[PDB]
Amino acid sequence: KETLIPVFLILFIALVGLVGNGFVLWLLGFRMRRNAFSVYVLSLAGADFLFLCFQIINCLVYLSNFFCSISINFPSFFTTVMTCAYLAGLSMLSTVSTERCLSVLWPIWYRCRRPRHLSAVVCVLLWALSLLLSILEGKFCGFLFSDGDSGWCQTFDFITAAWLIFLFMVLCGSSLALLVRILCGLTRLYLTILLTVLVFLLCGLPFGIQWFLILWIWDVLFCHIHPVSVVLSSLNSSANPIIYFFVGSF
Amino acid sequence: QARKLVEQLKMEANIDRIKVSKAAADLMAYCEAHAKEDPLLTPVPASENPF
Amino acid sequence: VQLVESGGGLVQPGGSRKLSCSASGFAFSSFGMHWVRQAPEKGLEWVAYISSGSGTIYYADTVKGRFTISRDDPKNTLFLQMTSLRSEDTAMYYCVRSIYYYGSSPFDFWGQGTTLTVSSDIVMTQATSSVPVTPGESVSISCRSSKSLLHSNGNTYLYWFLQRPGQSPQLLIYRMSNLASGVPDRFSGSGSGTAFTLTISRLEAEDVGVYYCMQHLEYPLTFGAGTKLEL
Amino acid sequence: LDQLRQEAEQLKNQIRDARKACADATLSQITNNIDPVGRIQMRTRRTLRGHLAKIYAMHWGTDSRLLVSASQDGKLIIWDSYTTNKVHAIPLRSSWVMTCAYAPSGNYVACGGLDNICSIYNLKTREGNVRVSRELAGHTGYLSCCRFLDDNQIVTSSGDTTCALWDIETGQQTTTFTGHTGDVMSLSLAPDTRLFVSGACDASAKLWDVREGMCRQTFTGHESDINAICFFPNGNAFATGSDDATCRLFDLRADQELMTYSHDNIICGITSVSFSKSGRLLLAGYDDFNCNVWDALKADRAGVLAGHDNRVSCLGVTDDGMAVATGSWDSFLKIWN
Amino acid sequence: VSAEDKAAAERSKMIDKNLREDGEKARRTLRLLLLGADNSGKSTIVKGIFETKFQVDKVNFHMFDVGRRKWIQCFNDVTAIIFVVDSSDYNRLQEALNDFKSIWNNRWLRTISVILFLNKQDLLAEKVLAGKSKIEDYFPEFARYTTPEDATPEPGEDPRVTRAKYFIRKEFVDISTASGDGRHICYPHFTCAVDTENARRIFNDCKDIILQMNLREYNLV
Ligand SMILES: CN(C)[C@@H]1CCN(c2cc(-c3ccccc3)nc3ccnn23)C1
Repeated sequence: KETLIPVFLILFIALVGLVGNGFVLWLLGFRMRRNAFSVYVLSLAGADFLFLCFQIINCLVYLSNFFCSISINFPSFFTTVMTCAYLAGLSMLSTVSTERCLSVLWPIWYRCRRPRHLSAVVCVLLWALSLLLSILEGKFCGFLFSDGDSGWCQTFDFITAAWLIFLFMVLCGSSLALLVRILCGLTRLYLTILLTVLVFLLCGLPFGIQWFLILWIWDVLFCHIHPVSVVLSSLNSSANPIIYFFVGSF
Repeated sequence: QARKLVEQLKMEANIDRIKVSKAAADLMAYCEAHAKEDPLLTPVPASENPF
Repeated sequence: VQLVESGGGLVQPGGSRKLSCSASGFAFSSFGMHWVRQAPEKGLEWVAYISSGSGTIYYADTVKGRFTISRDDPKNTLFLQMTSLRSEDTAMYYCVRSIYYYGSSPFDFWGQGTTLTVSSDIVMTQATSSVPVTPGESVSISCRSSKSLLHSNGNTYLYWFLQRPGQSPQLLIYRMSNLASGVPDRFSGSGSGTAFTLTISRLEAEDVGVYYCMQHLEYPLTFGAGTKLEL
Repeated sequence: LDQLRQEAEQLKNQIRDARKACADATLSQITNNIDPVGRIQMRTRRTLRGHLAKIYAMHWGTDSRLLVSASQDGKLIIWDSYTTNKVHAIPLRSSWVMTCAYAPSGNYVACGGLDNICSIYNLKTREGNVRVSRELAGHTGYLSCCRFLDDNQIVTSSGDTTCALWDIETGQQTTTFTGHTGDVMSLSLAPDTRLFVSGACDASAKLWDVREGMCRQTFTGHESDINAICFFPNGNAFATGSDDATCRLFDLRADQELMTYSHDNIICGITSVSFSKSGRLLLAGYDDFNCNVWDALKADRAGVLAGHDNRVSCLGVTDDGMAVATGSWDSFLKIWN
Repeated sequence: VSAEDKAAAERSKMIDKNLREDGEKARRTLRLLLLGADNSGKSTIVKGIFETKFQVDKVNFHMFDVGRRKWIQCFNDVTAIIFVVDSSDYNRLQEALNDFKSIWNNRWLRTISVILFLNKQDLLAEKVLAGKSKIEDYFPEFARYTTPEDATPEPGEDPRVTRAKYFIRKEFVDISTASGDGRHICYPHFTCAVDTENARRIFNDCKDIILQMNLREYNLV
């Protein structure tokens, strides 16, 4: 009963986010053309949309079952789908950073000798791996129709945390290499790179770390750290499209 | 030389001219005669468009 | 243009044989090729089909599972492989070229033939079987079909061929109204659905033989029986 | 030379005075008491994909089903409009093309460009392929337009300030048409094929005779280059579009200008111009990526055609008036109805 | 669909396949347009249309010259324009500068870069060490110009030749940067008739052009 403000902030942020996601979907799906940068933006916008809708639905269940006596129960398939969206949305950012680094480092190869469908190929493959790990965790920890076991849940959670740290390492390394190469050879891109790394760190990793490691290793924690984390993750997902598409179009 | 220009202008300054009113009336009459034969002006139904 | 065929000869029942056809004179890789056979005294029957790019193959139901078709584009050859030969396979075999696009004229060139002796469907009929004619007259020939040959797009798929004594057949009319290249303007053809006629004006010698009509609306391809003109 | 220059000035003055005593009314007031047209909404019915570069020219065939298109990738394609099938694809010796044509009988096509030759391609023949029939050399500048009169005659315009008529079998020029001061950019033939008009970069258009080889009239009202030109279906008027951002209508029997088509928002150029089967609508293509439909008797806009992502370079109307075709620098073609 | 219509569709599909193969082959090569004047030494650099092909470091090039307000629109999607100038005929420098200004401000060429080649520099050295001709009788402002202080590179030549070279470089570059909005750049160079290192400068400059193009799409710059 000391969490109404957190839920209201979540509701407002999500309302702001879905509009931008939908407009981006409409423009890049029907109106505009598609280069190798637009494919990744479209996939990221889809993942963001899904995540924000499920945050909305959990907000609504909470407000209804509290402000009114009537309460409802939603199946756990939903938590698994939220996990899949979160992971895919984080992996598309690392893919974009690597593609930028390659374009600067080897420009003629990127412009002249590259397959024309590598973007779609990579998007599908990353979605597939994300969904595989999401379901495998959903079953072996009890969120699906079964009773869980301890070892399987712990093993899957720890490997997912390792995967997230790997994504951060890739982001940092590629951005470093780009910036070094541009120096040894000018303000707008410094701002772009710093903004990207900082926003990823301080608005994407909190929820993942808290949900997959901390509650295992370390009730004075959960009830005070879960909502702040979900707030910040919603903010990241809603602010991504302005950073990647609208500023691109003036 | 310039004799070419003067010979050309001499051949081009002596022809028969009719007034603007008659030419405008003729074009308008042509437009009114064939009005029921242009599909892009009067649309065709879906049973006779090849496209 | 030329098409020359080889193989042939006596074959014991149950044996095997391979027929080969070699082309010279045209762009072979953009044509689709058929095989058509003729009995010792009967009409013409269709056998198989291979497409440009080798992406489609069709067989008549009488030879499925025993015969196979293939082509070798760089050396310009067409093959047909026998297996489990019977006594109804005594015939003389032909090779035919055909090209498909808007305004085209399929079944243009027919090669000569090789002989081989071994020791539902749209049925369409030619009631007339013999007509005696004299030079300087006009004559009409009819064949009618079982189902209508007028597709929605407006084309009536019907073809007319002529076979002179001791020769290979040639094309006269394609799609019921059009006149082939090299054919004198005295031939003509018209008709409605399920009724077709061919009219010859100022008939001459070197215009006698047997006339066939074919349909090209759906596989298998089906021929008539044959009307012949005698002096 | 002073005497000759004075005579020339006097003659121009006499022409200008005689073409004023023959103007008593205006097309604007002769056509005031008629009902207008309405709003012409047209929708895309086909999109024809397959080119990988800019599109410069297109031409319809007389059967109203087939068309040919020229591209900077170095290829010509014959399309089937009803089904969007491809009938042929002809490789080119040069990739710098600026014109193409389709013969009235349907047996030949032509193309030419920045290499100073007009090539004729034989379409239907034995052997199954499409091969070159004749190459015509003799121009000293790039080719801009070519049109077929028959199966053995063709008219070409070039950037060396001249036009020529050819005999294909012999391969030689028959008549040379001279008189322009700058490059010639377009030409259009009359229905009876005994006259044609040419538009140039000296801001003038001339009307020629084909058999005699002379020049009968010259029309001067624009103030920059003329890029497109076309007859009225009647055979007694033509329309011209310029980089001035205006179109004009001229008459041959009164020898002057009747109407102008301008609007204060347009500041771009005009690339192509065509009429409709009735002579009531005028189609024009612009550099601002879209196309406009004008009323040819009241100087009013009747509609727009907005579907292209780059410059609109070519335009065309079918003989039976069922469709219009546009091609653009974004490598697509469209059919509207 | 009838039998013949299906056959027609299959033929159309094969035509598309060949078209795509040809396009992918054509994507590798890079195209250049060679402008210049007479007495520019234009035909001896990389030691209707006269074409020319060459490759450096496993990349293909394709160079065109035509022997202009109208046909210049065709060359709207080329990688670069190569402009060549004789830097010894002082009577005809102003023509070259005006020509460069015209080709720099064209409507259809607002995103195409230019590689300059100030050719015939040995004759310039001889004419500036001779003393029988004065650069300042044609451009008055040569009397009051001095070499940039800390940006004077040279391999062991005179100071006077350096002043004469840098003045002409400046004239062209300061036409270039007057009004270009930063969307296309000019790369200047000095060459003679015996220089063999001329196919490498084009390669480096083209690599830079493509780097800028890649940056603009990804919104980095
Ligand atoms: C996000 N993952 C899926 C959550 C994080 C917390 N968590 C968890 C699970 C279990 C458990 C062990 C065996 C069988 C069923 C459940 N026990 C504990 C004790 C403290 N946390 N916890 C799972």
